[PDB]
Amino acid sequence: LEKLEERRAQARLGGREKRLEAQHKRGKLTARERIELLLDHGSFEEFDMFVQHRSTDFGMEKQKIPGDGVVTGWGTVNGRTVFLFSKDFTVFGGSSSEAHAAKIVKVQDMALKMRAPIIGIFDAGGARIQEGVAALGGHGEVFRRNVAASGVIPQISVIMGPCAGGDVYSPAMTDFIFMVRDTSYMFVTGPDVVKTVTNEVVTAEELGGAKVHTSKSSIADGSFENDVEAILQIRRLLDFLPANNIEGVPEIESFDDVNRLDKSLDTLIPDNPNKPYDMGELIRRVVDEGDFFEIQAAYARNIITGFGRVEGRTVGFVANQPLVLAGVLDSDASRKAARFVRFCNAFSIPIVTFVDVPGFLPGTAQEYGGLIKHGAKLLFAYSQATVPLVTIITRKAFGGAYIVMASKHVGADLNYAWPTAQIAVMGAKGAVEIIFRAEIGDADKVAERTKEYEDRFLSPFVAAERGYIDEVIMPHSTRKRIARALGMLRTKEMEQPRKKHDNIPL
Amino acid sequence: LEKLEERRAQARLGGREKRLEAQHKRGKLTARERIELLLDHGSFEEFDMFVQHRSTDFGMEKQKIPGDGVVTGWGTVNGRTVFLFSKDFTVFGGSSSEAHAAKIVKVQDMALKMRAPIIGIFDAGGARIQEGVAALGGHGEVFRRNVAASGVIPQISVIMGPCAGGDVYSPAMTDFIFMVRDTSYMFVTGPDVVKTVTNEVVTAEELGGAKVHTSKSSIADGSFENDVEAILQIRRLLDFLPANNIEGVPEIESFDDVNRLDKSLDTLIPDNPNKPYDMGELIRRVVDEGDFFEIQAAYARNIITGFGRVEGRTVGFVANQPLVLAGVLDSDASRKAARFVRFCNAFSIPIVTFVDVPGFLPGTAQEYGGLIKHGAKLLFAYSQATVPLVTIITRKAFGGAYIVMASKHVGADLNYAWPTAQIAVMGAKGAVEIIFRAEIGDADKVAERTKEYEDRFLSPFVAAERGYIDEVIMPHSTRKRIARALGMLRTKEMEQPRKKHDNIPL
Amino acid sequence: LEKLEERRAQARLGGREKRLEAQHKRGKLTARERIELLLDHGSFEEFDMFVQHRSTDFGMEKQKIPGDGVVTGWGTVNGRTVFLFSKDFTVFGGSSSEAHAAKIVKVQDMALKMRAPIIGIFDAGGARIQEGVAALGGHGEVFRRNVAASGVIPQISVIMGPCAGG
Amino acid sequence: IAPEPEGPVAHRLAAVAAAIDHKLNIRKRGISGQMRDPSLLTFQRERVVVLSGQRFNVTVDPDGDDLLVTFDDGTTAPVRSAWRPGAPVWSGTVGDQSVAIQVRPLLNGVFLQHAGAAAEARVFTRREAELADLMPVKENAGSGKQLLCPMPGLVKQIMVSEGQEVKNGEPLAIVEAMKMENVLRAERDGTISKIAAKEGDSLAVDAVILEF
Amino acid sequence: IAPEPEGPVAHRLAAVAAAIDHKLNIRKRGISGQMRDPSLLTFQRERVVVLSGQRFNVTVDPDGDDLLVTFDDGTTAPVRSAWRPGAPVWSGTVGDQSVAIQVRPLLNGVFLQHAGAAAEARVFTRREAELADLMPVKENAGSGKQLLCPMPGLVKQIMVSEGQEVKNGEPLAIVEAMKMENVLRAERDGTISKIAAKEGDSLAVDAVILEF
Ligand SMILES: CC(C)(COP(=O)(O)OP(=O)(O)OC[C@H]1O[C@@H](n2cnc3c(N)ncnc32)[C@H](O)[C@@H]1OP(=O)(O)O)[C@@H](O)C(=O)NCCC(=O)NCCS
Ligand SMILES: CC(C)(COP(=O)(O)OP(=O)(O)OC[C@H]1O[C@@H](n2cnc3c(N)ncnc32)[C@H](O)[C@@H]1OP(=O)(O)O)[C@@H](O)C(=O)NCCC(=O)NCCS
Ligand SMILES: CC(C)(COP(=O)(O)OP(=O)(O)OC[C@H]1O[C@@H](n2cnc3c(N)ncnc32)[C@H](O)[C@@H]1OP(=O)(O)O)[C@@H](O)C(=O)NCCC(=O)NCCS
Ligand SMILES: *C(=O)CCCC[C@@H]1SC[C@@H]2NC(=O)N[C@@H]21
Ligand SMILES: *C(=O)CCCC[C@@H]1SC[C@@H]2NC(=O)N[C@@H]21
Repeated sequence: LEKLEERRAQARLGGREKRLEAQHKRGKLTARERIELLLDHGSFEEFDMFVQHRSTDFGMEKQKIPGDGVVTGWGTVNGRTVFLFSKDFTVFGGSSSEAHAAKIVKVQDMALKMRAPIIGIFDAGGARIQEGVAALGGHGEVFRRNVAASGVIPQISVIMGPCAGGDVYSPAMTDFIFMVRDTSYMFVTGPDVVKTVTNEVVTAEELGGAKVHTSKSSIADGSFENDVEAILQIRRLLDFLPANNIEGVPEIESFDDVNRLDKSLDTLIPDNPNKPYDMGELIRRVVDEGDFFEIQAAYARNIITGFGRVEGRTVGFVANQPLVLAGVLDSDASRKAARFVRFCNAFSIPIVTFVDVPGFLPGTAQEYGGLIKHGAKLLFAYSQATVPLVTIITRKAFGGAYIVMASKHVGADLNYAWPTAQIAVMGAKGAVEIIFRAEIGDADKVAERTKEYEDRFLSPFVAAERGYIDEVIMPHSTRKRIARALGMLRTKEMEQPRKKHDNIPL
Repeated sequence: LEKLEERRAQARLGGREKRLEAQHKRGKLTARERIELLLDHGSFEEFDMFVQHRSTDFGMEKQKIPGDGVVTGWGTVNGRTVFLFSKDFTVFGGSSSEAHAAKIVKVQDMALKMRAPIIGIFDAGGARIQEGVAALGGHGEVFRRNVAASGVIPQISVIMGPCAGGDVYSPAMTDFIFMVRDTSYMFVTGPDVVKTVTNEVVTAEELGGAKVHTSKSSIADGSFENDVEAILQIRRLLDFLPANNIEGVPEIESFDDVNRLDKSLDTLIPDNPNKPYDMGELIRRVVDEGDFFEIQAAYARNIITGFGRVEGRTVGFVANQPLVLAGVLDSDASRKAARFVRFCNAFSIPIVTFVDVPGFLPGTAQEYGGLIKHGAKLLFAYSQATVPLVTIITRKAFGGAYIVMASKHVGADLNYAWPTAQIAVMGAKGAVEIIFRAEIGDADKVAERTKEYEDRFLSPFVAAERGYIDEVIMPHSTRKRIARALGMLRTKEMEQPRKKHDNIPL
Repeated sequence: LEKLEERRAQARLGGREKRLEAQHKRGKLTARERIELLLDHGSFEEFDMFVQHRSTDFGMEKQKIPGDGVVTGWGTVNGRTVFLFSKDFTVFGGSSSEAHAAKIVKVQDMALKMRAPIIGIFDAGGARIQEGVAALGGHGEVFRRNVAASGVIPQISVIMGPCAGG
Repeated sequence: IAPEPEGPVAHRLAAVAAAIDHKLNIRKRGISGQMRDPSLLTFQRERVVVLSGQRFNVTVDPDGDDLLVTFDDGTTAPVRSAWRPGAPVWSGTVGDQSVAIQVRPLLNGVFLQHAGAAAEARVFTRREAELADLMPVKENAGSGKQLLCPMPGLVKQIMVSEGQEVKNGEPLAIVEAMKMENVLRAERDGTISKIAAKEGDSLAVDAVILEF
Repeated sequence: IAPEPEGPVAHRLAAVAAAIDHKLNIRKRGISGQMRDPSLLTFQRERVVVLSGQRFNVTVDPDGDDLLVTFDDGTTAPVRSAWRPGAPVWSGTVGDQSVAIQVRPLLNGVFLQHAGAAAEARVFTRREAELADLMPVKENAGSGKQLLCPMPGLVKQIMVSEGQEVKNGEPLAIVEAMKMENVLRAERDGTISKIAAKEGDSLAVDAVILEF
């Protein structure tokens, strides 16, 4: 029937040609263009194309656009099943109505039932004001399904436009949030209400723009230049992730060699203890082909999280970054690493940790901000993990920070150390000041005590003698040791005690 | 044998008579006195009384004190088995050594195996500097057992002295932290290092005192005047809590009547919508005998969490407080309520929620602080819970805040509303300004439309017609309806999908 | 660093050259030679090479030998993961101390966690007399691991020397 | 300041506190989940009643439904009442004399008012009383002579005048924020020295409103 | 500024980019867990190569080990190399001429340098190229001609002077915080007007060090 094709073409128009032209003039793709770019060619099957809202308040009965402002369906990304929904900004500003939320709920239920990833593309305005509390009920159903799917299937949210009001809480409960720079923003309350209440004049970009949520608020996991780059990076990320919490990490044929040595790593650690180095260089020289998908790269840059591949299999990486804040652990880095470790453990992704940390960040700002619980979050995530854990200490591991950074005491499977590792309670000077507090009023005796303590304890060998370090390895064999360790540890079987859930501090 | 009794008496002295006298001169009890006060008379059995350290560094071999700075064992509180450890401040400043941590690990393992609560009493210094990385390893073992026991047995930490360095992370992962005012403090980094690094001068009290951790940092769940009051309140809390995640809430004979009506509640809600009221009064008139154990009373006072009894059984309560910040939801209140709800769900404690919330707190400070994820924490906790959930709307429930506050859309079992409830997307003025944005310049028309919207939608009846509210009830029947609902819901059986754990935002 | 390689070479000597020569004169291989012969070429990864005892009784503090009389680790046999430990007869007669038993317990826990076979090579004397009831406690921990792994992973014991007492 | 109980009033208050503590302990000992049978246990009859810095060594003996309280000097004060927890007024007979005591629960005790006298009542065992005697008497630091505004908002009303003496727990000003009023109350005692803000003024946090 | 490719250099760079994209796609199509066998799919031969705002409509045809790249104007250029991802240099023959090309990682593409010319190379399908054409060209903002200190600390060394020309990526000063140095680098191009901070001074967050 030509009438069916005509109705399909009418439904594909969304709001109208003028709305789509405005969307393109903003530099943004349409919802259907985004879906087409995300999925494999010809793989998209659309659900609920002709769904219409049933509201009769405020003259809504005269505006019935098929689809109700969201395009839902499923397809394949690199041949693997994915479910997705893309909000159509041209239809009532992408606002969520009862039928809109019903379509989203259908796609969420299908994704959870089929144990496949679900992708959310957000370019909307929130609950539709004309529909009243029905929109809120639909939002609540979507939230309930987001919580049900958490830790079962990977959930990815892509913010490619406005996201305000109750709309933001659905991406917040997903695993990863990505934003498009200069065209997307997220906030619970809009600039107008902020002005009316707090008398503060702020634009949408200054309130919830990509930079704010990628570098300050810990909300977004990354930002991209435009829609095309963001969607291509989403496709790239999907190739790293397991489809669910059962199938395990995907495998590809690796062009790299697991037995290659990296002689340049033998000179990575500077002789001067005060001289920093780039840990990202070590990570990118360890992973296959130097390919690393970094997570939250712009936020809490004293730590590094991201996905690489070792021998063709996805591996999570956590590493202190000495280039930023001397690589100390603060609240922001602790929360970032904790969430990343929790995700990796929930989906059976092994974690490799590179440790160079002198301790925690001091000050009243950290203590008043809850650094105790925030650091306990990372400690809890590491101690809870049952995936393989391989830890490499490069230069420093002091005290509680050493304990937290996936030490053997919290359940690490293999703990290696470079010859430059320094595993101690604290620095030599402070340890001497505490132990020899009675003779702190000297100049040569204090120096002799400090030198003796440095020679005895500022090394990896006290830990090695206690068995806390499995082996002191040469830096050039790091990748080979990691690959062999992960290959052996693939069969790890461990279980936490039976519980409804843990009580990790929030 | 008289020699055995003499050795026991010598071990009971801890550090020395002078150090015990100095402890008493600070207004603090000794560790053994605190254990005696906590437990039922004659019920304490002590483990590892004669354990001593094996360190030979820095002359430690000449200081071998039995117990190694901690008293461990088990007893009964009101006839119910509890395990406990109390750090002895007179022995090396309470610092944690290898044998010290081994004793703590033994008591933790016993508590987990027996499915009994474990109480930690902290008056210490952290890791013992003279022992090196062995103390860190012991701390790590303690942390691992804290994480393993999370959500299985209730873990209570009582801070009755200094708690510095790596010591603070064990209480941080427990369920509840209580502090003694003017004599206890917690911080990751001490004042001396803070002065050295950040150049600011702070005392121990200013950095980590009881007030800071009860009102600013979200660390402590409460503070008490002295040791005796704190320990008695710990006994009371233990009477409130289940022994493990299997046995359910304890039951006592109630002196109150579940069928009594409270006529005073019919006048609790002021006629003026801008006038607040005390929600704590409603909570204390609903619980048995007006007995309410509030949790985190000094922190995020726009929300209320705590334990009460209905018909002699423990019930958790969450309620917006209109007296503070108009009862809005912000990051602090969201995190507090989320942690409380997670604890209640983990241990099969039903939750009653009183809702009067106009929305979320606006401003750049909230958005930059991550209000999206912090509110998502409470939404996640409510949507995840499988314990009975009873919600009562008193005055206001607007938008996303209405969704989050245990609405039927996120899994609430019974949702009641008072006649003064107002369930809507937003206020009438803003809704009219959005719906009728084209004609905002006509004052009389705007007023007429605002009045019409207020009549139509600022009521509980639109939600009642959609089935979102089970029944609009009289305020004087609130306790009777709650008691009957909980009695019916005791047999609730539901489960989240199979997973290692969720990925709740941190 | 050449110092790390020197420390490894010193740890590989066990008791001393004279003890190893006496071991070879009995027709017996060393513990490391036995491990090398058992595993696929180049597959052995050693745990706790530098572990030493912490005893201070009867002058034991003057005899700190890396490894504490046992070589532990994992490898492959015909490409399949196996865990193993070989007691070094040259180090205190192969006797089991606290750190010795801790290394054995580590390898047993790894074998059980990874669901892989564990091979025990015994050339020893029993519990180290100088390390009191701590040696007995370590033996008990090893026994508990043996019982826990029974019927889950295959456990093979090879007696290549004295095996007495506990 | 309400006077502390003296003589027979103090004895009656101590007897009432002991009876309430006995009733609460008897109910508490019936909790479920105990390791062994609660009946296979003994109750320490000797108690110490601390009554606003005043100690009474008493013995509680249940003579059937009622309770018998015996003091150090040998006097016995039987206690008979039908009071239940949560009831604001304790009504009954203490030593063949009907009495009415206001009961306001507090932490680990009760606040009692009777015959014009008020006192905080706590009941310990002898060991618990001895341990509680080791606790220090902490003094409140008070508050400064400035009334800072705890929240930003618009001042709607001021119920105090210039040079007016106020007591603790008395309203001082009303501040409205986010369409909700907030009644500010005096935390100390002192005449108002100056009023810095009036109606219609928008104030931020930690802003001076009135000075004591 | 490195010149953009033109003529045969541009053609060789486009052919190499197409070959690298083809190799990466062939490896990518072998991922495990696909819904059905990846052999039951088809590769879109038509491709678009964008060399820094320069389009090339090309077709990639697998012919044995080497790859055959055919351009719009009939010309074909076989590509043969043993290059593997992660190798910094692409070595092989394009057409019948040996060539060495630097390959650098890029988001959704590769940065290529050859014969004195450099360009960012992205390979799309025709539909993907059409969609990418809709994306706007965004202009960077820059810095406010001041070197704000990103962290508090003590200034250790300043390697610039007033009235001296600095380019982008040139170090400007070293600031040491918590026993760790931090090398500050210029984010723009210009001359340093004046130097405010001096070696040994302790700065704070958002402190002026020098002006451009
Ligand atoms: C999401 C938001 C930031 C979008 O930014 P914006 O483009 O500058 O705002 P717009 O008015 O142009 O939104 C586009 C359309 O979608 C509509 N819309 C947006 N959000 C909506 C919602 N939650 N419900 C119903 N309609 C909505 C708008 O009415 C508008 O309609 P119009 O083009 O015919 O005039 C903003 O619209 C918003 O916050 N919406 C939530 C509801 C609200 O509070 N609106 C007033 C604040 S401006
Ligand atoms: C916990 C702490 C705040 C206690 O406050 P304090 O009473 O004012 O400090 P004190 O020196 O008096 O501690 C009491 C004793 O316990 C010892 N002690 C405290 N913490 C210790 C530790 N982690 N390891 C070993 N010994 C420790 C102290 O050396 C001291 O010994 P002393 O009485 O013979 O002089 C503080 O001691 C501390 O931070 N300890 C951790 C280690 C440290 O950094 N010390 C230097 C900071 S003051
Ligand atoms: C196991 C055993 C049969 C080995 O046979 P052996 O070679 O003829 O006995 P050795 O004395 O030569 O043992 C070799 C060394 O290991 C030591 N050793 C052996 N078993 C030990 C143990 N359980 N604890 C500590 N040291 C031990 C021996 O002291 C001896 O030391 P040395 O060479 O410096 O003299 C025998 O040593 C034994 O039974 N040891 C257990 C302890 C014991 O009972 N010893 C006395 C019986 S001989
Ligand atoms: C000297 O400058 C101070 C050295 C001790 C403090 C440093 S700051 C970062 C590390 N974290 C911590 O707690 N101490 C270390
Ligand atoms: C008028 O004064 C402003 C009313 C709308 C803002 C108020 S502030 C607290 C509530 N939260 C929110 O987002 N809006 C409400």
